[PDB]
Amino acid sequence: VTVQRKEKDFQGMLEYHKEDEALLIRNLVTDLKPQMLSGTVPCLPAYILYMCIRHADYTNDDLKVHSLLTSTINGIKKVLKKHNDDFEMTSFWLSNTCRLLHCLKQYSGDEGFMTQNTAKQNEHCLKNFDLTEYRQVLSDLSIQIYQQLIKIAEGVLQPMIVSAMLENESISYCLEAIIRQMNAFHTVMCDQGLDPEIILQVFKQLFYMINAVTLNNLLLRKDVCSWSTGMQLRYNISQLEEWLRGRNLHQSGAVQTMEPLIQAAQLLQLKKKTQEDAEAICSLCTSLSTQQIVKILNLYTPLFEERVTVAFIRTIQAQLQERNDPQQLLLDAKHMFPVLFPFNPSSLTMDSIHIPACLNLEFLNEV
Amino acid sequence: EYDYLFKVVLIGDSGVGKSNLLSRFTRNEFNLESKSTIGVEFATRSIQVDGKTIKAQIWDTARAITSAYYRGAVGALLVYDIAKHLTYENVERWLKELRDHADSNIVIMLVGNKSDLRHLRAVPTDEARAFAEKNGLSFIETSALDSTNVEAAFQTILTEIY
Ligand SMILES: Nc1nc2c(ncn2[C@@H]2O[C@H](COP(=O)(O)OP(=O)(O)O)[C@@H](O)[C@H]2O)c(=O)[nH]1
Ligand SMILES: [Mg+2]
Repeated sequence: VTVQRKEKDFQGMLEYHKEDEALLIRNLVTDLKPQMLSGTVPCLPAYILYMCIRHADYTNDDLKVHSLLTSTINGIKKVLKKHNDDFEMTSFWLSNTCRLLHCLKQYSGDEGFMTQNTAKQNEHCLKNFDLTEYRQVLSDLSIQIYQQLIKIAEGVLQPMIVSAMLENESISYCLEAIIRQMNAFHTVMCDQGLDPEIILQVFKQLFYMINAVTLNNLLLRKDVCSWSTGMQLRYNISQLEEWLRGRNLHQSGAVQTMEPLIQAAQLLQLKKKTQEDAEAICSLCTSLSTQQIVKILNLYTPLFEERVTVAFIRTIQAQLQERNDPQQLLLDAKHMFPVLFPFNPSSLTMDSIHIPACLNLEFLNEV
Repeated sequence: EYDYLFKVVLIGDSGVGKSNLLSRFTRNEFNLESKSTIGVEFATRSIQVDGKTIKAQIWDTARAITSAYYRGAVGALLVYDIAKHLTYENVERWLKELRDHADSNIVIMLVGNKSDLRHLRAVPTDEARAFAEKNGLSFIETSALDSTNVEAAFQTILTEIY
């Protein structure tokens, strides 16, 4: 005469009645300030969200799945749009979106993603629903958030680059100011548990920018080309390269993206008179185009010191004629490397995760 | 972040190991595959002296430039290769180039590198020690490759600058 319920211990699922879905989204996404998770594990919102999805799957409510994910995605997008300048917030949500996607793979039920699961984790996989397509959506969203992250970061650094790389003499913005800023970026991305492979690619991208912007500026300024600026320039790059080693980012590929600017700095110092000096420049400057090498030489301005002759420059143009260099003089400073998002399953267990009171999700029931 | 910054310069024939001495001291790395130095190269490392934080700014190298290279330098490592007697004969020339461009008060350290090459030794320690004493230079034999004495070399020269 009445369908009673079976008693069992917390299984790592979260239940809400369809009426509260708006509030869930508000307290967990829209109104969630990153600093409110000061002292918890990273990406808790991702885990919470997957616990709600498990329960939707458990009850075969395919409508509650679609509504939950669709409402979350729209929530995140709405947050990232209102905070399109905010590097913390963007990084926060890139972290949670990825971890959510990691949970949907690790707990997908597809053997291929579950090779690293513990017996107790395999229990918590989805039973009824194949959410491949939602993973594809979340994957897309993450590309977008990534691109907003690079924007914000480039937007902060760009005004600092030229003054910091060339003008300031160490041997208006100093090189230190750029390092303090990148430090702050690195520290946010770390404290929010953003995948290290993504932290690497972000700094690879920022450094390609520093390369491109500084080199373009060299290629448009006659006053700034000389051996003295080549020296300061090289020292400044070597100071950036040592920063990378200090934060363990020297394998990101960042160093490699600065090769052109390094060769421009060496070009500025090299002898440039004899046939010997011309063979060397062509041997060295493999990452500078013919036009760029030629351009830096025409702009070369001594401090007692002679200028680059026309015959010298025509001797160079002849040797590099054999190689087909691009017609564009300047680099694309806004070029964006396509990112590879890894899959990083965790060892956290759904049944040991409990929501802190500071999140205001008392209306979620632990099942 | 530091309290004093000391410019220290590396000089000596090519192939005697200046760049590997730099890479061994600043980042503890060494390459058997000699990569060319081009123009002036740099590297730094914060070292402790007294209760003071000194940033060792080491310069490295492959005419106006030659003065910018020595100007301001408060220390120098003059390096040769204990396995190649020619690089040691040349030390006199490098000494003259130094004394022409650097401050009289510069602290100078003769460094016989590649001490691991004992079986190939071309420059007896005693001769080189004598030369250094004679010309007021500090002296030490290092191996960038097995790292013997590299730390002590820079430590020593930085401690004599204060
Ligand atoms: N056996 C040995 N070889 C060394 C040592 N230091 C440097 N080398 C080698 O000497 C060559 C030239 O080194 P490098 O640092 O580029 O000489 P540099 O031109 O004075 O800077 C390289 O092949 C190194 O492998 C050492 O302590 N022992
Ligand atoms: Mg070298």
